[PDB]
Parts: sequence; structure tokens; C-alpha cells
Amino acid sequence: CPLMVKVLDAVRGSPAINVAVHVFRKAADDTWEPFASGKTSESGELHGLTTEEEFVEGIYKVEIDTKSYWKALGISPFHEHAEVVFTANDSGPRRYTIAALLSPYSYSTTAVVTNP
Amino acid sequence: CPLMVKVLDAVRGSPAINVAVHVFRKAADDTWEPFASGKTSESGELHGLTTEEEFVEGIYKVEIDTKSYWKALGISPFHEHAEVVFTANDSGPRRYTIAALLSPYSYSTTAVVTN
Amino acid sequence: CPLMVKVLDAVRGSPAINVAVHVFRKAADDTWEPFASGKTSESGELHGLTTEEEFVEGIYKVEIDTKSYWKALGISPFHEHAEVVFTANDSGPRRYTIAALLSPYSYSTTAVVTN
Amino acid sequence: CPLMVKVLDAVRGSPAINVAVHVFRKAADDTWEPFASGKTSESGELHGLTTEEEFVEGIYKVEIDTKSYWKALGISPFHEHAEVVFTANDSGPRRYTIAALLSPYSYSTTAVVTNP
Ligand SMILES: Cc1ccc(C(=O)c2ccc(O)c([N+](=O)[O-])c2)cc1
Ligand SMILES: Cc1ccc(C(=O)c2ccc(O)c([N+](=O)[O-])c2)cc1
Repeated sequence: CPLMVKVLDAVRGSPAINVAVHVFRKAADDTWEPFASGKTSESGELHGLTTEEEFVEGIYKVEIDTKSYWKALGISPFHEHAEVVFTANDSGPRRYTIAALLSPYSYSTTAVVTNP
Repeated sequence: CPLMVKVLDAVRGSPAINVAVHVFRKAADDTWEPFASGKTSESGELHGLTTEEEFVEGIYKVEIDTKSYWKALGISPFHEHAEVVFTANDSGPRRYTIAALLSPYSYSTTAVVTN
Repeated sequence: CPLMVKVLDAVRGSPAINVAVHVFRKAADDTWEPFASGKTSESGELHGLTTEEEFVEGIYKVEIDTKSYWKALGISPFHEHAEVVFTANDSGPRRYTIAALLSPYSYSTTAVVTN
Repeated sequence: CPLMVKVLDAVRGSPAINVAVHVFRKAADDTWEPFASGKTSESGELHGLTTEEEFVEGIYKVEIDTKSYWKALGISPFHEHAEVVFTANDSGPRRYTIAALLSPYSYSTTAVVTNP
């Protein structure tokens, strides 16, 4: 599994469960093509977005639907979503974990990149 | 000044100077229309982006060109840019500060919204 | 003003107002000696803690009383306080801003050190 | 394992390996008594600090030796250490993960608390 997303909730001190995530890849025409999507599990993790064969070099956007997450909890947050945009696999295949820590008016995101 | 952007560097413990910032406003057809832009000052701040008259309710995107910032320092970074997408709402307080704290493989962002 | 402390609230998107802040300086016997204290202003800032004459090189601790802040808002928080421990060094730039961004179960802190 | 520590490096986009961690517990005389210590593994994680029986209610301080970590890499950082101070187990036993994301002039820390 070459792309994993993990989301934490800084208000509750818990995994952020049921967070929708949409991944896009920049196409040759420079538009954002839908690539994969899913939701975080009870551990805050989202596995199985893609395969090593399909996850080719390119520019990818991971959109974490933070507003939908906070609104489903009956909280009015600031951001629409958190967007994480990066070039992947340009030095050969890597494994990427995109992590995010959410509050209603703030978030932080980090990447852990490993070479299998 | 209804919108200010502040950028900080977590590697050097300093303002992030001469960072390009582009602001867009979501149009009726869901595209992003250029709205305002500039470069951060020696204090890491970008003032003067817009006016109260122009900054109507709607969805805005602030794009911070972090990749060029790190490369100018001779550092290889992870992200293409940092993006902050939010709704401006007239019910809340009137002044928006979008702050970003940058590292090569991470960033955080907060909003400080005051009267 | 060689040392300033700024505190922000990530739940409400605001300065963290009336937060108690205590600064200590490490003594020769490794204990923490009271050095300066105050409460953050309506802007989330605490100015005036010390003077250039008094702020000599050494190890300092800034303790931010986050638990009382959250409880006054009716929120149950994780940490007893936030602590920032650092060395003041005359070789580096002269002005230190210690910034903290607070959530109930998390906080971040950065240093912005400038001339 | 009721207390785990995870540390990430925001400059390299990797686990922070070989980070020393010292845990203290406030004693009846209000001093900080040494409680447990260890170092992060190649995954950035530190397991096995304590046991459910020994990890009683109290106020605990987790000291993450960030300066020692950056200096071992030949980097001059700002902070001496990151200190995480919290009351544990006051509503019965819980499992705590203390996470930290490190940069030379900044860090963020979060807690994930679960009820077994
Ligand atoms: C159990 C666990 C806890 C924390 C993390 C983590 O990666 C993490 C910790 C603090 C953070 O501010 C961010 N972030 O996204 O910026 C990520 C990962 C796993
Ligand atoms: C108006 C203003 C807003 C933010 C900051 C700032 O320094 C800041 C911004 C984002 C952060 O995650 C942190 N932090 O403590 O980790 C600090 C400084 C000034």
C-alpha cells in the first residue's frame, strides 16, 4: 500500500473517524483527475486507496474533507478542506503516509516517505 | 485590511520572507478566479491584499508557494504549495489572519479571526 | 523587549486571552527560579516581561497555564500546562517570540528569533 | 502497553529514530520522580515504558530529548526538550499515545487517549 492517510482529532484526543478523503492526479491537460477516494476507519486510517502499479509518477492532491467531518459532529469549522499537493514517485516508487491533525480553526499535515 | 497572511519558517525560527502568495475567489462555475497576490515582507507578513468593499462573502483559496521558498534556500521540500481554503462569513468577526508555519515535509495553518 | 509570548486558540480561531504565563531561569543548582510573569492581553500577547539588561544567556522555561484557560471556557483539556524550555544565546538574533497554538488535546510551539 | 510515544521528523519526512525519552511522575512531596525511560525505534515509536499495574493515577511528565536528537544529527536546535505534562488514569485506566512532530525551531504534540 503505497499511499496511506491518517487523521487525528486534537479536540477529543482521538482518531478522526469517518473522514472522507478524495485523491486527484494532475492530467496531461493540467486538470485534476479523480484518482481514488475513501474514508478513515475507527483507527483514523485510510488504507487501500491505490496499488503500486496504478500509483505512477505525477502530481497528486489529497483532499481531506475536514468541513464535512466537523459538520457531521455538529461543529461549524473554518476551512473547507485540507489539501495536500505533492509530486510522487519521481525518484522511483515510494510509500507515502499523509497525516493530518485537525482542530476547528487549524490543522497541521506532515508526510512520512519511505523507500521499500 | 480584512485579510492578512503571515508565514513562518520552523527550520530557521524566522519569518518566511519573499514567499509568493496568491489568493483566489471561487466563481459561480466552481473555477478559481484570481483575486489578489503579493510576496511576504521581511516580517513574513503580506498586508494590503484587499479592501472591505471587495472582500465579499464566498469561498477563497490562499496558495502559498512553499516549494520555491525552500528551493531558494537550497532545501528539497515535499509539497508543491500550501493551500488554505475557507469561507468568508459576514456574521463572524471582520478581520482574517491566515497564518502558516512551514517545514520541508510539513506545514500547519490557523486562522485568527477578530474584530 | 527581548522576550514576547503569543498564545492562540485553535478551537475558536482567536487570540487566547487572559492566559497566565510564568517564566523561569535555570539556576546554578539546576532549580527553576521565578523570572517574570503576566497574563496575555486581548491580542493574545504578553509584552514587557523583561529587559535586555536582565535577559542574560542561560536556560529559560516559559510555562503557559493552558489547563485553566480551557476550564474557564468550560472545556476539559489534556495537559496540565504547556512548557517551552530553551537557551538564550547572545550570538543569535536578539528578539525572541515564543508562540503557542492551543487545542484541548494538542499544542504546538515555535520560536521566531529576529534582529 | 498503556503509554506509547511516537516521534516524527518534519525536516526529513521520516520517523525520528533514536530519540531519548524520560518519563517522570509527581511524588507526594511534589518532586518529579523518575518513572521510565527509553528511545524511539526505527519506526519512531517507543513501546514498553511501563505496565498497567505500575502506571497508576498521577501527574506524569514525558520529556522528549529533542536537543540531543538534533545535536546527534549535527543540527543546532532551539529547544532543550519537549515536555508533555498530564494527569493520567484519574477516571480509571486508559491507554495514552503521546505523539510529537519535530522541527529545529518548532514542535507540535498531541495525545490519543483510548479506553480498553
Ligand atoms: C498515533 C499517531 C500520532 C500522531 C501522528 C502524526 O503523524 C502527527 C503528529 C502531530 C502533528 O501535528 C501531525 N501533523 O499532521 O502535522 C502529525 C501519527 C500517529
Ligand atoms: C498573528 C500570528 C499568528 C501565528 C503566529 C505563529 O507564530 C504560529 C503559527 C502557526 C503555528 O502552528 C504556531 N505554533 O505555535 O506552532 C505559531 C504568529 C502571529
